[PDB]
Amino acid sequence: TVSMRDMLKAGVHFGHQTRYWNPKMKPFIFGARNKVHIINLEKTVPMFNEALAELNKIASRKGKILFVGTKRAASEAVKDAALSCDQFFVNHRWLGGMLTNWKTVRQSIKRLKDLETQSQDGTFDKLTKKEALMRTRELEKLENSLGGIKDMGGLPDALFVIDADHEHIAIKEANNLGIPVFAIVDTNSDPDGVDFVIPGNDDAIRAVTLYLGAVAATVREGRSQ
Amino acid sequence: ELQEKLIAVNRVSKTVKGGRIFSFTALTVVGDGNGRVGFGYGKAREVPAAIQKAMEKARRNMINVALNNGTLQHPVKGVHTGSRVFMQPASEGTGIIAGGAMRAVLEVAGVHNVLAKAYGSTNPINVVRATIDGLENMNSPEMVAAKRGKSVEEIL
Amino acid sequence: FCRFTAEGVQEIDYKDIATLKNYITESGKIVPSRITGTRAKYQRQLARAIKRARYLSLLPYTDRHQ
Amino acid sequence: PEIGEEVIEIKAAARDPGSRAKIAVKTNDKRIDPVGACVGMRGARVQAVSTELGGERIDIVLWDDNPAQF
Amino acid sequence: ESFAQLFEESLKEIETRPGSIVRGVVVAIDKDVVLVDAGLKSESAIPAEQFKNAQGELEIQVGDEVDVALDAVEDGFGETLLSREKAKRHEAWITLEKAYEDAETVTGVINGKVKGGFTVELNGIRAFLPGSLVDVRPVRDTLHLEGKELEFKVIKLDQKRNNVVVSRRAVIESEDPWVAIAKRYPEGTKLTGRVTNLTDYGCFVEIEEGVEGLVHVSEMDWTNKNIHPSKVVNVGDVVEVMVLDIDEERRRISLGLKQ
Amino acid sequence: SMQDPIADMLTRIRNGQAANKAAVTMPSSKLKVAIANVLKEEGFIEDFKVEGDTKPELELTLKYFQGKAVVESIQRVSRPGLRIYKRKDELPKVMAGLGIAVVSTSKGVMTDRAARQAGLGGEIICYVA
Amino acid sequence: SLSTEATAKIVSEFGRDANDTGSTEVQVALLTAQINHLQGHFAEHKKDHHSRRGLLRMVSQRRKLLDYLKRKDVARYTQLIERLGLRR
Amino acid sequence: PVIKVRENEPFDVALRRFKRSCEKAGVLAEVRRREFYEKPTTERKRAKASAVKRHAKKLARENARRTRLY
RNA sequence: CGGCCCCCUGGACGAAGACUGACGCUCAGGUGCGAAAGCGUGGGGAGCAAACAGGAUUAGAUACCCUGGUAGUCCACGCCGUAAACGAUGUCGACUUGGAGGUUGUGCCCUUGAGGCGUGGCUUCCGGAGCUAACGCGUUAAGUCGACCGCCUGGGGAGUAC
Repeated sequence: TVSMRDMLKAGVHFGHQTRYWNPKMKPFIFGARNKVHIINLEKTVPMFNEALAELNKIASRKGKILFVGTKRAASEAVKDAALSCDQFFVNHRWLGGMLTNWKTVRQSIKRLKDLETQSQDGTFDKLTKKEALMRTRELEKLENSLGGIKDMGGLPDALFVIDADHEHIAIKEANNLGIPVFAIVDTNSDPDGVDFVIPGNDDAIRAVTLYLGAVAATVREGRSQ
Repeated sequence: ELQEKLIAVNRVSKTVKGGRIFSFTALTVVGDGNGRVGFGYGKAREVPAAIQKAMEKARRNMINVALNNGTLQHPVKGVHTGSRVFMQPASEGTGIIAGGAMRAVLEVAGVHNVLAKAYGSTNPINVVRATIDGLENMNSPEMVAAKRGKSVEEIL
Repeated sequence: FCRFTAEGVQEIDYKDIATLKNYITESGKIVPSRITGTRAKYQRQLARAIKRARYLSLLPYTDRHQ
Repeated sequence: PEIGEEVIEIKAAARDPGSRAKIAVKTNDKRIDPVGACVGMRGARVQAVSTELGGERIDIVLWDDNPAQF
Repeated sequence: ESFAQLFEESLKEIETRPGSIVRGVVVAIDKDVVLVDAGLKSESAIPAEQFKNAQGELEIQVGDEVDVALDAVEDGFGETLLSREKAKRHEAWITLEKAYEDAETVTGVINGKVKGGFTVELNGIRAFLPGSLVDVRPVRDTLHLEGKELEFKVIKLDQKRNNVVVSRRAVIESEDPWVAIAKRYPEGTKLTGRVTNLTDYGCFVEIEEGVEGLVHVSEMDWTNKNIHPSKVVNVGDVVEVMVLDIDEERRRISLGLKQ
Repeated sequence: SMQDPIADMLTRIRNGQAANKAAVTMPSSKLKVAIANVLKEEGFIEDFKVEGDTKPELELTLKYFQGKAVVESIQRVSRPGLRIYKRKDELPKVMAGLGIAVVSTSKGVMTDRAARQAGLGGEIICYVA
Repeated sequence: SLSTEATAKIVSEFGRDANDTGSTEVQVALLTAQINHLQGHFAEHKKDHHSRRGLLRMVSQRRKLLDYLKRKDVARYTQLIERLGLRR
Repeated sequence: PVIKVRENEPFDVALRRFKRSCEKAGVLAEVRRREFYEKPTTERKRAKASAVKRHAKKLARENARRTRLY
């Protein structure tokens, strides 16, 4: 669906410096221009399409998608994309064992909900100022962490990740749980943990946006179906 | 339908300012009497808790094994960290000729006829690990036939 | 930025007292190549030549000695 | 717990309370054995629902993929 | 298909290495970091101190375009060398334009001579100049109004070093570094030099023809030991330093900053 | 010094499988070719291709099923330090026949099962599984 | 080492083509000439053990070549030692 | 480190120069090191030990910088 | 193995070509070389310094510290033949992802510049798979194999007794 010209314009083909490459990305690299690795788009696009198809399949069966990106460059965008297809996301630090130790994080979610209810529906106010502040601070803290996965449901059927090496913790969790993984894999990263590798520029903002928008669309399409 | 055997329970210590804090390790294994096997290793202050953990873990991280009707599909060597294990399919009825921890895992796996000696170290935790490893690699005629791209009869 | 590379000198000459001076300390010591940007190969030669010069009293052993 | 943990993917529950209660469940590829966890040690938790609201023929199916396997 | 190749070279054909093509659109502003995207791998972490003009306040909102510089890639993550340098290219071009008509017409105030030559200012940057240029004649504009702005007329430049001497006055009037290193030598010829890297013992101001200054840590200030040069001056900034010593042999011009 | 080329050939195969190399090249020899042919016959490699006239290079094309390598284990049995000869009755079974044991007979190189059918023993080159 | 001119002179003498420079006979001659040459050197500097090591290496290598020659072609082998006068 | 006071030169400035000269000359260190005989092993030991510290300083720390502290 | 110079001399490595044509590998015995100390004869002897003396310290101090100080350290020729003689890692050969250096060649490239693109040798560090009890090693392997050799078989007794 996504045209190759479009990716190139975004700046997908660009990779990391050669000295940081991970040899497991050798198949996906095209060349090394100016001492920087270039991702072979010819091998990119079909993989990307294949992934997109797979996601659409998942959405069709009412699958729960989880969008993981914490670069803090592409944190805003990923949140935006997840909302667009009303899916849940983790734009901030991945809590270690968020999925594996779900039963515990389940509690943290529950706490978050209560705080939110207290803040808004309670309209209770007349709470001690320092106490109130602490509650507010806590609420903010949880929201920052688990906001995306508060109204997402529970454990996700699939896991989209914006940077494998950066989010390897998430990747590992998904592998332990066996959740299919759809990662944007930059040249430095390791693709082994990934099920549907997407060789691409994790780093650049435009490219990340390009990545998300397609994903958002295909998900919505799957939902409509 | 799952049967569970606690192989060994061992008390382990951790020295702290006051004195020694004791704990217990429970090494358990579970299987369906068919391919599916999985060992669990739990640790806790009280033995019953520890064993329960082991059962809990064992129930996850199961593993499948291709089993010729009663026994293994071919001689298989399996090693881990000290225990290097040899185990060999054997005629119907011969029973499980195997020693110690290696005995237990085979039983839950549903192997009823094996000849198996456990060379090297015999530390329960590793030896069971080896057996799993050995059983794991063990390939069935169908698998290889697929692997090499041939019919089973071609392989006989 | 080794001068000798641009000159491509097959060998440094101890006779070349000016050039050696260009690498002898005002106190009479020998320069690290870091400071010069002299390649190490030429550096060893430079040191050797400076020693040779010192022997002919073309260069002093130390600013102080007399 | 695993479903009280949003793990055991439970979609529909096409069951007839007071007789048979067969229901399939998936998992987001976490290798947790949804039916196994729903059953337990020799139907430990299965017996609970069996004599829960009344003698019901509760059943669990290992959901594979899409509607064809359903 | 070959679309990727033809485009690949097309994108090669429509971008250059130095900071030349004003391509980077400011997409995010937050003090004290600006950032753009010039079609590189990654977005630049720009200081705000390359992009405030002559009075301290910022000038360019989102959608504005300045090239930055390149030829150094990926110090681990990110991409650029700063656009302040780009502007240096523009200053050189206008200076070269003088050659065409043998007269660059600018507005220059050379108030006083740091190294025997009054310092002449271009709207943004400030330069160091030779002694004879500061006036065409011995007018010696110390008797002129302080910072009078008449013009800039080039008498002397080193043509490699950024040292340009302007005749702000009289409108009517109109290996390599190390053999002859005696120009800034005598004792205290001041220089305007950009610091490169502070090694926790020094600051490495070095601007004149591939040389190296050390000022390290002892002067740097009017405090001796508790200074830590990174706290006291800058990174990448043109400063007051003077020679204070030349070893044309030991190629270590030990500049100073307490002057 | 190179003392066993056959062992070398096998090793190249073993490592090449380990490193997921598509193809493995090595100096050819008549014996090696025979072995390679056997492996292709038994399906342990996709194809081998000798190339060159003066000093030809045998090039094997390794096989991977479901990601993991096809040749699980490959050992020399006979080796210059210690030769192994088996009579048709004593011919081994690798993996109880799931594997194959390359055996050189009077009638050319063949898998043990073939040799057993042929009814003649010989030098046992290597085990494959 | 052996002076360039000397080597060529030996090469021409023993090598058939005088360009060959690889003939077993030629190599031996080269080793022999050098060996004899050093005999003067070490007679003077008895303690120069490092160099003597190289000499022995030459000796050993010479021995092997002769042995190689011997099994391959006796007559040449006989003729050669006679030329060089090697006791064996 | 011969030094001659320049004309009209303040005494302290000259002195400061002299210390600077001695540092550059590195005399004190040299005297210190030569004060007692250092067995060659000890010397080799120190040199190698010193080098190792430099390398560890240069690299391992640089990698750490990649990650923020708070 | 380290100031500089000359004479004799070993080896290594790179470029192309030309040549011989398996001449290779390893190696029990055997032979040689083998730090430091030590021994002999004869020289030499500044500093340093076992021994030793004295002064201190200390309960004592046959030491640490201080003041002296002989063998030796130095030279020649012999002998000794051992060191944590260590990478505690036999040698030779092949194969298996990378990164950052150092050092020393060499091809091409407008060296349009200190550059660009390679291609070898040796070498330091980090590290992937794999291996390992772990520690770690990790293309210089402790990975994957092959040839040969040496060596190991509880601790002490003892590398001691005969």
